[PDB]
Amino acid sequence: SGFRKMAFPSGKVEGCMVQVTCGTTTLNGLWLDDVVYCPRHVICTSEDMLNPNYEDLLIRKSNHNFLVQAGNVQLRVIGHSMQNCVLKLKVDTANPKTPKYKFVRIQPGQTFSVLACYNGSPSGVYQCAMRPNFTIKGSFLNGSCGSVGFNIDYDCVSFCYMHHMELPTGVHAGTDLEGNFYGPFVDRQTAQAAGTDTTITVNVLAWLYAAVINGDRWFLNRFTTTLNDFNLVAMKYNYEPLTQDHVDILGPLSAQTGIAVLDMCASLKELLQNGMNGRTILGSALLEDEFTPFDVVRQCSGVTF
Amino acid sequence: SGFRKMAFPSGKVEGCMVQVTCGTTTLNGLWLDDVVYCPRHVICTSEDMLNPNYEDLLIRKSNHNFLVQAGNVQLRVIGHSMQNCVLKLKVDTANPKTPKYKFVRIQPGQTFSVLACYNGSPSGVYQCAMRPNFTIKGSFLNGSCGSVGFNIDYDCVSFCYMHHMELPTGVHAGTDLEGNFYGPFVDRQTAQAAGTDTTITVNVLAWLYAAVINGDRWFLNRFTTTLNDFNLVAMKYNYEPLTQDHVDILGPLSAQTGIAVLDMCASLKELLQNGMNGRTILGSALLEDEFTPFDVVRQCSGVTFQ
Ligand SMILES: NC(=O)N1CC[C@@H](C(=O)Nc2cncc3ccccc23)c2cc(Cl)ccc21
Ligand SMILES: NC(=O)N1CC[C@@H](C(=O)Nc2cncc3ccccc23)c2cc(Cl)ccc21
Repeated sequence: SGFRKMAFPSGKVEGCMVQVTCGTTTLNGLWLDDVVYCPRHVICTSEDMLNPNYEDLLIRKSNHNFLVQAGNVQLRVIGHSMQNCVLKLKVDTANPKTPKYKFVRIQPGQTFSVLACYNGSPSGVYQCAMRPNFTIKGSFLNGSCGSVGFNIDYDCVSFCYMHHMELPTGVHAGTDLEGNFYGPFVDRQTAQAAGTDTTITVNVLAWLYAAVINGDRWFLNRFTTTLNDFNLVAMKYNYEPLTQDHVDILGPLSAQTGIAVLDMCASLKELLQNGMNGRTILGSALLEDEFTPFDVVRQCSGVTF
Repeated sequence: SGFRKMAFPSGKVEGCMVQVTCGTTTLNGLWLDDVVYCPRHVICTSEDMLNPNYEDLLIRKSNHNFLVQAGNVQLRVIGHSMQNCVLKLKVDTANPKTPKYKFVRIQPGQTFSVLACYNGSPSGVYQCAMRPNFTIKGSFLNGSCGSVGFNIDYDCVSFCYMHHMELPTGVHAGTDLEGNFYGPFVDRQTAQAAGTDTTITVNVLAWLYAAVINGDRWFLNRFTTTLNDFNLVAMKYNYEPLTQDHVDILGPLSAQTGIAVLDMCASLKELLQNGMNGRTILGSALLEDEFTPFDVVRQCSGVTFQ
């Protein structure tokens, strides 16, 4: 019993975190094999950030301008190249702690663990979701750039996020490990804002199933709904549209609890229209949307890594 | 910016998790140096659990009755002893991944990270608090026994909890790494129940200071309170009494925000009376009590968003 916002064990990623320094700027890097990946903005001064020409800033740098520190050991940079918004520093030593890994680009609504780092040293791990507006509500301070997001599938770490910046509302923006931003953001100090966010409907439904599995059923009702009538309600409450794919993905949870997906949608419709009436679900007075259907199945079955 | 329920990076603890098997029972063990620590109930059957005589069950065991598996490697047990509710299995190999560590017994209100494990394999990491009723609201399934709680301040792992059992309300009970249970619990299947739980007042105050540091002040008011009047109101909402130690502990956060501890207490009193009126504090519609003053200072900026 119990249901917690659970992150993947971070050990496989901790063994990849390094400190990258270029001039006065210090941030985090991910050392996999003989390459250190980090935000390309490590080569910018505060003035350069206003309007950077990264290829031009980079051409003025040599390998020795990049100081890479792995624990108390200095790695020597033997090459450098840029791929989108990530700088790839070729080093002379392959990381002996390199896990089995892949670079994957995730979709909004998908969750991942973040290993927050400062000066190449891991400070904490937390779970978050890629919001529909492509931001993450992370917890990051100055120096956290280069911290990464990941999932683990069996023994393979799938790196999906690298931290680049904080937006004016305190939410965060970053890229996949190929340097492509999630969202309409750029790595420059200019007017940028998170668009209006929405609630990840399939995740709220998954968490309602988790609540039922954990013995919380007060919100269940005798009613069902059509997918179109539910979607009319979702649009009204700034909830993401629910698709037939979402319904299919919730099939296993629907079988385990005996509550049809559209039957759980009728419960959600009622919660949106009336509130919780002083009650809580899994210790929360808000409808939680940062657990996917897979996260719920994994936590309610004890999958190991 | 942002405020998350943040766990310590679990790598240092992952390298210590092993699987311990005694007969038909399999659970997790913590391998530090040449010793594997695990719940003594690994030597019990379901039948034994009503009134087990651990000394009598243990005397019937030899070293080779304990199967310890570290990854795909079997460790050889060369000794065993019981210390309170923990079994200590001496093995022939010192764990090469043993971090710098200490065993610390925590007080209610303290937080820690839990690395939930099954069959000696880590499954997930989450942040927990020792409830005032000495239980933890964990996420644990059968096979999770032996999973540990810890803090990692200054590269040293302070192990503070080892999971032993789930109570009828779905909450969890365990011991420190010396095998002393937290709370009035025993490693017996008996009519045991968590006492009435309360809210960790000093932690709610800490999290209100975190909200002020991060830029939110909507809940502040022009009032103050005496410590005694605060406790008289707070106890009516099942909040733990706030002591002078808690007021002293909140000193640094009070200095950083410029809000006196008793002025933050007045805000808390008003929040208990009014609720949030559709508003949230750090993304929550409930008053959060699983962040200590130390956790807030660790996570939050040293510069308040004025
Ligand atoms: N506005 C500006 O010039 N900057 C700031 C530095 C960095 C930036 O957002 N880092 C930060 C990341 N996460 C948390 C922080 C919490 C406080 C401060 C910075 C934080 C950044 C990066 C890019 Cl790609 C663009 C702009 C900027
Ligand atoms: N009542 C009883 O016979 N048992 C059950 C087994 C074990 C026990 O609590 N394990 C479990 C631990 N954590 C989560 C679980 C979630 C579902 C099931 C078990 C779980 C246990 C241990 C002690 Cl010290 C005393 C009694 C018992």
